[PDB]
This record gives sequence, structure tokens and C-alpha cells, in this order.
Amino acid sequence: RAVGEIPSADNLKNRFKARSIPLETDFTNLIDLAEVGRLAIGQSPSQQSKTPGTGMELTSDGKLQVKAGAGVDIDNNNRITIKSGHGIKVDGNGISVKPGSGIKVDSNGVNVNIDDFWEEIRNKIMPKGTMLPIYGTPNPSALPTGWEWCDGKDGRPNLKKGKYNLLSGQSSGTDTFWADNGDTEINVLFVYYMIKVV
Amino acid sequence: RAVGEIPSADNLKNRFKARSIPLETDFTNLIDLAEVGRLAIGQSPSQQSKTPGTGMELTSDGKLQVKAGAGVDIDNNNRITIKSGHGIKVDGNGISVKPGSGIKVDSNGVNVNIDDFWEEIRNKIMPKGTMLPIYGTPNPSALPTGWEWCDGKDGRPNLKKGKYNLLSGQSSGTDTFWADNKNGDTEINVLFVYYMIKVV
Amino acid sequence: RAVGEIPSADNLKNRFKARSIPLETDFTNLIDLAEVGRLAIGQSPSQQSKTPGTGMELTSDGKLQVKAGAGVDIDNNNRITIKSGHGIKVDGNGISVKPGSGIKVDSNGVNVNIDDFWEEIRNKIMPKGTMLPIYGTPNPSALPTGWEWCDGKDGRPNLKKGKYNLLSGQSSGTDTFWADNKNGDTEINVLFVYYMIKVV
Amino acid sequence: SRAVGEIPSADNLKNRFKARSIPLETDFTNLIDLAEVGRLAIGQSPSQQSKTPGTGMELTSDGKLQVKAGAGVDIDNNNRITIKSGHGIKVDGNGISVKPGSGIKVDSNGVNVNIDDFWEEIRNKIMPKGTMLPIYGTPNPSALPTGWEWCDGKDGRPNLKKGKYNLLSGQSSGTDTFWADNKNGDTEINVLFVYYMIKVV
Amino acid sequence: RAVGEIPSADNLKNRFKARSIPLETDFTNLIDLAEVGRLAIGQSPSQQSKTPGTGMELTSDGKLQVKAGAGVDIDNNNRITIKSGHGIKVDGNGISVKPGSGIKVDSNGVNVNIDDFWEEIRNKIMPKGTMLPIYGTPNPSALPTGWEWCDGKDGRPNLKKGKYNLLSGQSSGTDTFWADNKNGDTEINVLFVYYMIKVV
Amino acid sequence: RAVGEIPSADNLKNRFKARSIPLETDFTNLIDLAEVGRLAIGQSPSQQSKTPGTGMELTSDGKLQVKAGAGVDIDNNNRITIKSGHGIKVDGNGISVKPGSGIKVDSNGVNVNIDDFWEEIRNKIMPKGTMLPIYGTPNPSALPTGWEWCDGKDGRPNLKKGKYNLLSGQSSGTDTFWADNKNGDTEINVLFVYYMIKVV
Repeated sequence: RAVGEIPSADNLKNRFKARSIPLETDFTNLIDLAEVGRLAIGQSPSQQSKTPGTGMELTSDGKLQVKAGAGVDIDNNNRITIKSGHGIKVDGNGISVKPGSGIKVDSNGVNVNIDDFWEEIRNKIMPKGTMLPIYGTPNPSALPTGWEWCDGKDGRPNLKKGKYNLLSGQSSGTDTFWADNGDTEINVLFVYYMIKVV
Repeated sequence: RAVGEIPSADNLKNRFKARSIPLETDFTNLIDLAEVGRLAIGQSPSQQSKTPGTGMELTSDGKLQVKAGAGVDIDNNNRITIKSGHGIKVDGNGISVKPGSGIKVDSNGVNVNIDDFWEEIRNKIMPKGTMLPIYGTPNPSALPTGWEWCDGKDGRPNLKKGKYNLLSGQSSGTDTFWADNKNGDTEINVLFVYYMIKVV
Repeated sequence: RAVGEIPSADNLKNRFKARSIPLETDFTNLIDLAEVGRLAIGQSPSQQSKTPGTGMELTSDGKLQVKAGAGVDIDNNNRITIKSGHGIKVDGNGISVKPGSGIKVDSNGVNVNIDDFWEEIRNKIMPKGTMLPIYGTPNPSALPTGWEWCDGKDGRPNLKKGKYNLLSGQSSGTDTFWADNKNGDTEINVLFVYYMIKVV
Repeated sequence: SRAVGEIPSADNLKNRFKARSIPLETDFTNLIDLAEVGRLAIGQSPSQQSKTPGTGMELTSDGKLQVKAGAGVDIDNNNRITIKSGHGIKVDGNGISVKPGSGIKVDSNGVNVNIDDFWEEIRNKIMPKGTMLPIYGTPNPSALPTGWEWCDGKDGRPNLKKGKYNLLSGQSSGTDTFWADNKNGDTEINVLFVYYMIKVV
Repeated sequence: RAVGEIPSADNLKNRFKARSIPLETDFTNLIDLAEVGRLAIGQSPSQQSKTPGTGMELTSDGKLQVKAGAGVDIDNNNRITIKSGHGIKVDGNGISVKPGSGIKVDSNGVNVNIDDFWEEIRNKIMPKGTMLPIYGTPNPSALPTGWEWCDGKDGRPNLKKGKYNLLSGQSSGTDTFWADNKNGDTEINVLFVYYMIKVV
Repeated sequence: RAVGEIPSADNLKNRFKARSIPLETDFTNLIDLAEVGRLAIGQSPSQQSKTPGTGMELTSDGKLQVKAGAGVDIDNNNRITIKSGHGIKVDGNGISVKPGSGIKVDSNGVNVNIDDFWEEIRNKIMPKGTMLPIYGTPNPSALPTGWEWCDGKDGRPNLKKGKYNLLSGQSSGTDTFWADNKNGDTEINVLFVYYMIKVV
């Protein structure tokens, strides 16, 4: 090397000196960029609390992930999903109620459906063999399910066995008696008796 | 520069040597600081499985985020929410059952409310025009809703026509027969009751 | 130091130069490594949008975390759980329906249980002191809950005071009339029945 | 290294950094020792017993290492070390030599006396102008040395052939004669003939 | 540090990479500068002959110094000086010739000075008591030093006894003879001279 | 790596920034140390003249060495030595004057030695055959070298041939004339001497 080509000591010293502050600046930036990862997982000495954020944990090998609690699960594709218990179904419509006996679910919500249980309630209220009179101007209202007119058939009392057909208390069986001219008028209202067969 | 001032060769060499291990310690720490990020996303060569943690995925441009599955949604404010189907409402108070007909929902849970349907059950049991006798010590219990006394008003039967007012099987209209208390032979006992009739 | 030990100027130059590209690679790789964490929280100048990914937010001290919306809660051990409003139970078995009055919850769904409310429906339909006749082909059928036979005991009406025991409209009390079997011209049929009365 | 898959492991990175430490330590040790050479050369090293330039050398005030000239030594116009010559001495391309003056010749045998420059002066301190000497010639006299002539009467010279007998006599100037006999008398005088020369310078 | 302030990866990468060639240039120059002193002492792997230059040697502790040979000395003040032997003086005027007997040294050079030895030479030539005739033109040349006239004083011969004063014989003393100037046949010619005599 | 071991960012930053000044000191000192060699050879940009110091030059391969001028040589051992021309010799005693013909060198300096040339000077003054009268009483001084007594032997003249023995010009040979001591009228004085003759 030609000695004349080489710079002055002062030039050389200043070329070294002039890199100091750019270096400190680059390294400061590089350290802060790296610190981001540690802040993210909440393990930085500069944080108030050395713990991950809401709903997160750290695996043994430093993966930041969802910490699942009650009602939450992870499916086969590593997706966050809902664990369903009794009365719930989870499908593509989301979380919905599973209808059982006497219930029907719809856009109005969870609804009662009497079809499944009204007969059981009737049976707890009125026993087999209960008789009820129905007033009909000419005609009585329709038989409700489980009931039959008292027409004599099929084990059923006959209540057209005369002009007058009356119930009397506290025995089984039939009888007749005769009346009619006297001092005492008895009024009668005609009805149609039905009987609970079930 | 005055040559007397310049340190010895050993001072100088020692000054350079004394920084080597300090430097090694700083670069080690800095590299391990940098690595944390790559660990967090499950992409470190030092991890067994190079996959994000539970519930998580990476965007194609490097963001770590939740991966929503069945019943889970992301709302308009990027929050994690629940998707409700039929019979479920989701709001401020949380996930609740939406009450429909015959159902009331409170802190005891999902409850039957009979107000919405008991009448319908009654009508399946007891048709319009049903007549029921109520015994009254003097006074009968009050009418249930849908019932009236058989008092001869507004088309209803009049079971107060005379002293004795009996129901008889198996037709419509009224009639009368006579008993004779002077020269009668067979005693009939009678209990007075108050008949009501179902007017719905 | 003996001067013969010392390498050529060109050897010394070469060892310095040979480290330039390696050092550049190292610093390149360290910068990209440390970038991963900023990419992950969505704060990288290289990203379209400087926002966390779906479902995530940044705290003020730089933590990446789940952004909880409607139905979603964070428990005491920092877990993402469901917030249950009315109707809903959340526990180890998951999201279930909480059963209240008249409801039973099982593996078939939400079911109605009548035992909690059928009696209130009965009472809406039939008041205390209602009387019903029961035809017993043999004996009668059995008594329903809340009822009793009209056997004259405990303030109940005595419907076996005689041979013939009839109900009549439209009062309280008892009485008797006499039918003329002897010489009466009109037959009356009588079907015997067991009257029960509702005591609640 | 945009894609995360391309970025080396943390261990590999740390090992690349660690690997350079000792090579760096070596390189700097060598560079420092290379630099120290100059400081040693001028005898200013802390590691040297005496903080002085080596034999014959000094340092200028702006740091140059140069010769320190003492008695007899000079620096010429082209900055060359040379010899400073006083009287008797010449210094040129042939080296240091002796400057010859009067009566001296210098050659490879050394300094020599050259009588050509002074023998006449010595002669003149011994023998005055006018000195006459007789030369015996068996027939002929030896040849005249420089500065002498025969006494033949020319240019004011004594004439010693005027007669057959030409004798010198003390204690005057001039000439004269007296008569003897060739055969008769009582006392014989013997004569040897010579050739007289005279010093004319 | 607020993450928005931090530069892009790429920006940082260019900041580091831009220093490479400036650094190489600086180390190149600094090594070349260091190499100067090893070149100066003739100890450089790039020099054909690893030897100090003309006139120089290295001490054992690495000082670069003059190597003195014949005629050259180092004085007490470490100055390069000439060593002088017989015939020579070294002083402020430099190297000069020291004059001895019969020598004068001046700006013309080394000269013979006959005053110191011409008398020795005369004594080797002419013995004490030598007589020489001086032809006077009337008067004779001056006496050389060491000589006196033959005037008859202080034991000098008297060459003015008579009219005729001749040298003779082969002996010592004086005598006289008588010429027959009256009757003689043979003329004898006489030239007069001034005899001087060497008295040292 | 356990993330709890890694120090704070401010700690890491401070460690890098701590070294900045020490390194500025070290490189400054090292640059100054290297500069010493360039100063020594007088090639330093901070020197007024980019020239070697007094009596020095640089070889083309960069060696600092003595620049020999007139009088000065470099010997086969690379030593600075004196170059000797005519009249000078150089040896263990240094520079001295070399003695030739007619010259002796001692501590008094350069001396004329007449033994080498006085005979030549005699021969330029007096030729072979010169005759000189010596006065002595009763003996002459000793013969100088190169002379003999005129005693008639070995080709020399016989000046003791008679009672009186005179020299006469201007010729060769011998003769006799007669004086008259009885009758002569003219007195001649004679001084007796010893004639010697130069036989070289």
C-alpha cells in the first residue's frame, strides 16, 4: 500500500467515532423490537404483573394460547368451540335448546306443547267412570277425547231407559220408582251425560 | 499525539479481551429475547410441534389470533361472542333461555307458566255446556273463570225454577213430575247444590 | 511479541473481510427473528392493517389477549368461560339448561314435569266443594288426590241418608219428598253412583 | 427470512456469534502487536527498559527518527550523511583524501614528498649565486645541473680558459696574472685540470 | 417504548448493512497504517529480504539504530562521530590534517615547510670545514646561514694573507712559493674569488 | 431459555451503551499507536514535510535507512563506514594519514622524513665528479655519504702527487710548472686542504 493513500489519524479516529451514536441507536431499536414478543406474553420485567393476558396461557415450550374454562372446548381442528351439556345442542345455527317431552322450540323461544301431557293431567283430575252432564240447546258440545255418551253400549250406563233418568248416591246398580197429580211439583232439566272410559 | 500518553500494548490487548465475554453474554440475551416471539406463535425449530397453541392460528401476514369453531363467533368489534340459535338469547347478562308460550325464565331457571295454556287444557277436558254441582255450607266456592251459575239468565239453564230442580239423562228441554207427601209411599232424599255451567 | 509471529498485512485484512458477509447474515436473521413478535401483535410497518388478529386485543402494557364479547367471561384463574344468564347452568358438563318449576332436564332435552303444577290447573278448573258422580261397574275407580267420598263424615255431605239420594238445584240444605209407587203413573229410572267431593 | 421458516434456530445464531469471539481476540492481539512495532523502533515503548532512541538516532519534535550528527559529520543538500572537511582534507566521490599542497603528492602509497616543488629553494639556502664548483672529467665533465653554467666568459661569467692555467685565488674580485717557468726553477707545482661551473641563479 | 416508533425490519437491516464496507475500509486503512512500522524495520512478510536497510540494525528490544563500522564512533551524547588516529584532528572545523615536523597545513592543503629540515640536509651534503669560492660581481652574494668568510678570524683560514691565496695539496697548514714574474716563460692566469667556509 | 433469566430491556440497552466510550478510547489509542511508525518515517499527513529525517531515506519497499553521502560507505556487514581515498587509511584506530615516500606519521602528526629523498636533492645540485676542498686542523671532517678522498686510488685524482697540488680550469689532464724560491719576486700563499670527490 502507498503510504500517501492512507488517511490521517484524525480522519480515521473520526470515522470510528462517528459510528458510535448510529450503533447505539440501531442496537436500541433492535432490543426494543425484540422486547415486543416478551411484552406480548406478559413476562417482561417492565410489566406490573408477570402473567399472560385475559384468557391466555403459556405452554411448557412458550406457545401463547387460549386457556379454556367451563363451557369451552377445543375441537379436532384446534378451534374454539362450545361444550354442550343437558338441554343444549351446538350445530351450525349456533347454540340452541334441545326440545324434549312437552316442549317445542322455535323463534319465539322455548314453548310448552300440551299434546304430550294434557291427558296425564286429565287422568290425575278425573278418574275412569266419572260422569258429567252436558247442556245442549238441542245438541251438546262434542265429546272430548277419552269420553263416550251414556248410551248403554260396551259396559256403559244406559240413560235413555225411560222418560226420566236420574243419578243417586252411594251404591252401584239400577232401580226404578213411580210418581205423578200430587201436592209437590218436581222440576227436571234434561242433559246429555258423558262418561270417562279411559 | 504525545507518545508518552499512549497505553502499553498489554493494557490495550487486555482492554479488548475484557469485553469478549460481556459481549457474548449480551448477544446471547438479545437473541433469546428475540426468540420469545417465535416461541409464542409455535414456529421455533426448538419446539416439537411447529403449530400455534390451542385455539390459535396465524394469518398469512403473521398475526396470532383465535380460531372460531362451532357456536363461537367474532362480532363487529372483533370480540369473541356466542352464536345463538332457537331458544337462546345472548346479551349483557350472558347466555340465557328465551321464554316462549307457557315458559317463564328466572334465577330458578326455566319454569312452566300455566297462565298461557291451562284454559286450553280445560277446554280439552270439559266442553262448553258442562254442568257441575258445587256443595256450599251455605255458600259455594267462587266461580272459576269461564263458568256461571245456573240462574236462568242470558241463555243459561235455570235450576231455581221450583223447590226441586233435578238433572235427567239424555236429551234437551225441561219437564215436571209430581210427588205426593200426603199419601206417598217411598221417601226420596235430596241434597241441594249450586250448579254452575261452562260458558266457554 | 516477536515480529516474525505476526501475520502479513494481507492475511490480517483477509480475516477481517471474511467476517463481513457472515456478520451481515447474522444481523439480518436476528432482525427478522425479533420482527416475529411485532408481526404477531399486528404492529409491523409491513402489515396492511396495524391491528391485532381476529378476537385479540393489546393491553396498555403490551400483552396480547383474548377480547371477550357477549356470552364470554374470564374466570378467576384467567380462563375463557361462558357467562350464564337465566335458564343456563355452566359447569364441568358444559352449557346446560337449568331446570325450574315444572321442568326436568335430561339426555333427551328440556322436558315438562307435571307433578309441579297439575294441582294448580285442577284448582283453576274445579273449586272446593265440586261433586262428581263415579260410575263403578264393580266398585268405583279410586279417589284422585284432593277428593273424598260423600259419606257424611268430617262435614262431607251424606249421600246415603236413604235409599234414593238425589242432587237438586239451587241452594243449600237437604229435604225429602215422597213418590207414590202404589198408584203413580210415571216410571223414574235411577242409576246408582258414588259421589266424591273435592275437599281442597 | 421474511418467511419464519427460513430463520435459523436460536442456538445456531448464538453459536455463529460465539464462534467469532476468539478469532476476534486473535485478530486484535495481532493488530495491536503490529502497531507496537513502530513505537519500539523509536524506543518509546512502555515495555523497554530505557525510553530512548537507539545508537546514533534522535527524534524530531514532529516525530521523525533521524541520525544525530557529531564531530566530523555533516548532512549535505540532498539530505545525505557526509564528512565535514577542514584543512588538508578533501571529501568527494573517491572518499576522504588528503589535499596535496606545495611539495606533496598524494597517491595510493599515501602522502609523499615531491622535491620538485622545493629542492631549488633548499639549494639556494646552501649555495649562493656566484658559487663555483670544479668538476673532474676523466675526459668529459658530468652534465650541468639545473641553474649552473660553465665558466666560459659569456654573460658576465668568469672565463677560465683564457690561458693554459686558470687558478682561483682568495679574496677579492678581478683578475691578474703572474709568470712561472715551464722547466726552470727549484720547486715543482702539480696541476690537476678540472671544469669549473658557476651557479647563475 | 411505544412500538409505533420502532423502524421497519428492512430499515434496520439497511442501517446495519450500510456500515459493512465503511467498516472494511476503516480496518483496511488501520492495518495498512500499522504495517508501516514493520516495513520501516525491514521485518515485513511482503519484503524480499527481512533485513534492516543500509546502515541499520535492530536492538533486541526492537529499537532501530545505526550500525557503526570502521572510522565511525558514537559519542557520549549518542551522536555519530569520526574516530581519529595519527595525522588527523576532528573538531568544529571537521576533519583536518595534523601538521608535524616539516609540514604546514592550510587552505592550499598539506605543504612541506623546509625551515624544519633544510639544515639537516645541508649537513648530510657538506661537512664542517667545506670551503666554497663565490664569484663576486665586484661583491659576493650574502653568506648562507652556517657559513663565514675566510677572513682569518676565529680559527677561519686567512685567504687574504697576500696578493695570491691558493688552495692546494692534500694536507693541513700553509706555505708560500715564489714565482719568477721577472724572467718566467709561462703565464698563469688568476681569477679572484671570495672563499667562505662552513662553520657548523 | 427460561424467560425469567433474560434481563430487562433497559439493562440490555445500558450494557451496549456502556461500552461505547471505552471502545472510542481503545480505537483512538490504537490509531495513535499505529501512527507512530508513519511519523517516524516522516510520511504523516500531520507533518509539514513528507520527508525522512536528516540522513535518512525510504527504500521502495518501505525501509527506513541511512542515506550515505560523500566520504561514507556501507560495508559488507551493512555498517556505516568511512570511504578512504588517497592519503587516508581506515582501521581499528580510525581514520589516519597513510605515510608514503618522505613521510612519517606519529602522534605529532604528519612529518617529513628526509632519509627517503635527501640524496636525490644532493644529486640535483652536485654531479658525479664534483670536487670540494675541506679545511681541517689537523684532520678533515668525515666524508659525507657518496664521497671519497682524492687519494689516487680507484680512478680518483691524486691530489697528493707533489708538495703542491692545484686545481686549474678548464680541461682534463695534469701538468706541472716551476716556481723559483731562490730568485723569484712574487710570493704566492698556499692553504692546504683535503679534496674529496663525489663518486655517485
